[PDB]
Amino acid sequence: SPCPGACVCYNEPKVTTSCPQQGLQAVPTGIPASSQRIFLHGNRISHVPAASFQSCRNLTILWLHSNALARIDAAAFTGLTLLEQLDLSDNAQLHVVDPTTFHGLGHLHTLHLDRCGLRELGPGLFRGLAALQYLYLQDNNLQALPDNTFRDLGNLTHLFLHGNRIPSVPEHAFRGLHSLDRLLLHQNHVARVHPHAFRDLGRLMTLYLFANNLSMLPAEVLMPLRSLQYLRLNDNPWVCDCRARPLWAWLQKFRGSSSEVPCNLPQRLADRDLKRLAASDLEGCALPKCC
Ligand SMILES: *[C@@H]1O[C@H](CO)[C@@H](O)[C@H](O)[C@H]1NC(C)=O
Ligand SMILES: *[C@@H]1O[C@H](CO)[C@@H](O)[C@H](O)[C@H]1NC(C)=O
Ligand SMILES: *[C@@H]1O[C@H](CO)[C@@H](O)[C@H](O)[C@H]1NC(C)=O
Ligand SMILES: [Cl-]
Ligand SMILES: [Cl-]
Repeated sequence: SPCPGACVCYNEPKVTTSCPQQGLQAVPTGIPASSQRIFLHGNRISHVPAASFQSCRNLTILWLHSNALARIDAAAFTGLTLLEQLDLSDNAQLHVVDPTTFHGLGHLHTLHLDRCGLRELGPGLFRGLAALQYLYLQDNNLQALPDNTFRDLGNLTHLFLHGNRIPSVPEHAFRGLHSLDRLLLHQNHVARVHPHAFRDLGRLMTLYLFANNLSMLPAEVLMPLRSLQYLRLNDNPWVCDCRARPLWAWLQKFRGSSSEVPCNLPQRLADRDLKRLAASDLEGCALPKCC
């Protein structure tokens, strides 16, 4: 009932404890348990100990973005069964989130983890988040996209993975993402995508793969994308020879909107758009399956 010194407390529209840009070193004590929204963004909170908000059982929105988060306890968010929105973004030194941290958050809808310097996504990190719809993981330091990382995210519609260093996409990286509408994998180091990586992405409408390291792409990887409407493949070292014929054939039938597919090789077809090429331009080689 009394508001912490660095905070503003009001009841409408939701019970809110707001303490942004107050130079707070840690989570302020005495936050009203009736709080539905807590805003602690813009401080210098470095650690989030266990049960830091356990008394706030009605908490649905928690902002911790733009702090100095270096360590989050695995039980930091226990008791927050009604939490819908969690923001931990803009904490470039966070590096690693404990795989148990998000467990039990069955009402979570949006999870902001953009710019957190995340080195990896540990096993079971997004386990049981069946209500999650928006997952922000851009501008981190990811080096892998392990199988079944998002297996339980059946309600996920937006997945942001751009601005990382993911080298490849394995077969079961995106298994279970039946509701996925937009998938942003641009500005990574993707050198190869498994032929069946997008098997469950039949409702996907937007796929960004530009600014990667793709020289070739099996046409079978695009086949499950029945609902695709937007595709970006530019800024990739595409090799426009015989190996590009399957991808070429698919692009000729694609009724959606695709970007340029710039040929890096051969020298003759440099920066020509692959989809705008004739079939005759795609003969001969320039190790692949057709040479
Ligand atoms: C949560 O909200 C309900 C309904 O308004 C209320 O009865 C309960 O006391 C609240 N919990 C806390 C910890 O304030
Ligand atoms: C997924 O969303 C739909 C509607 O948006 C909802 O009816 C359903 O309960 C959600 N699934 C889960 C597991 O929360
Ligand atoms: C693309 O990936 C290959 C390995 O598959 C690697 O040798 C090459 O350096 C990468 N290119 C860039 C620009 O990183
Ligand atoms: Cl400080
Ligand atoms: Cl399945």
